[PDB]
Amino acid sequence: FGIQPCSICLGDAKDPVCLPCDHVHCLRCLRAWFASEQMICPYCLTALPDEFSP
Amino acid sequence: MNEFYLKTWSEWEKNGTPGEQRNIAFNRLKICLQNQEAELNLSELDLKTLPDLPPQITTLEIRKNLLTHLPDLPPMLKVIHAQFNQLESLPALPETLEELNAGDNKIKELPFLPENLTHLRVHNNRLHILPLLPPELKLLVVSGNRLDSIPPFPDKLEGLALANNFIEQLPELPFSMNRAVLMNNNLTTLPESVLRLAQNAFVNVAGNPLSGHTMRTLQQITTGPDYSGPRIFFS
Ligand SMILES: [Zn+2]
Ligand SMILES: [Zn+2]
Repeated sequence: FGIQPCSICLGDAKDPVCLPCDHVHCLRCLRAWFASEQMICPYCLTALPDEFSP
Repeated sequence: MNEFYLKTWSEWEKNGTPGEQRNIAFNRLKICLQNQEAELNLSELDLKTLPDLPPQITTLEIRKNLLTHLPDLPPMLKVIHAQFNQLESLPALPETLEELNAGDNKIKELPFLPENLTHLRVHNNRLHILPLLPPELKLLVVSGNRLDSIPPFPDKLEGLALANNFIEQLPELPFSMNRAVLMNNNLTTLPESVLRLAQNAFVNVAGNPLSGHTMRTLQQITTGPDYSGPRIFFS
C-alpha cells in the first residue's frame, strides 16, 4: 500500500476509491461529484451503476 | 477453420515469453474463426503481441494486456477496447469503427479518426495533438495528456473530458453538450457559449487560471435572477 495519486488532483487520496474502470480518486472528491448526480468517472466518463456508493 | 490462419496462430502460440497466456488465446482465436463469432476477447491474458485477427469480428476486446502495437484491424470492427496496454501507436482505423477506448496507454499521436466514430476515449496517453474530430462524435475523452490546443467541436458532441492538459483556449461549445470536465488546464477565459448550454448541463472549470475579468463576468451572469444556463463549478 503506497502513494496513490488522485487522477485529478495528484494528491494522495486520504481514502482512495477505485472505480470499476480502474481509475482512482479521493473519496471526498467523488462524493462531491455524486452530490450533483453525476454518477460517472470524471476522468474517462464511464457511467456507474445506479445508486452507486463509494 | 481456415488452414492458413491456423498455421499463423500455431506459430504465434509457440513464440511467446513464459508469462503470456498464448495457449488460451490460440484456442479463443480458433473458436472465434470457426464459429464466425462477432467478438474476440483476448483481454487479461498478459499478451505482448497479437497475430493476424479473424476478419469478421465486429468487437475487439483486448484490454489489460502488455501490447505495444496492434496488427492490422479487420474491416468490420465497430468496437475496440484496448485500454490498459503499453501501446505507442494505433494502426489505421476501420471505416466501420464507432467506439474506441485506448486509454491508459503510451500513445503520442493518433491516426485519422473515421467518419462514423461516436465514442473516443484516449485518457492517460502522451498525446501532444489531436486529429480533427469527425461529425457524429458524441463523446470525447482526452484527460491526462499533453495537449496545448483542441480542435473545433462537432455539433452532436455531448460529453467532453479534457482535465489535466495544457489547453490555453477552449473552442465554442455546441448546445448538444451536457457534460464538460475541464479542470486543471491553462484557460484564462471561457467561451461565451458555455453560458448557453442547457440548464441541466454540468461544467467544471476548477484549477484553471481564470482572470479577474472572466470571474466577474461569470459571477454576474450565473447569479442573475433570470439565469437558465448550466451549473458551473469553480472548485
Ligand atoms: Zn481528489
Ligand atoms: Zn474511469
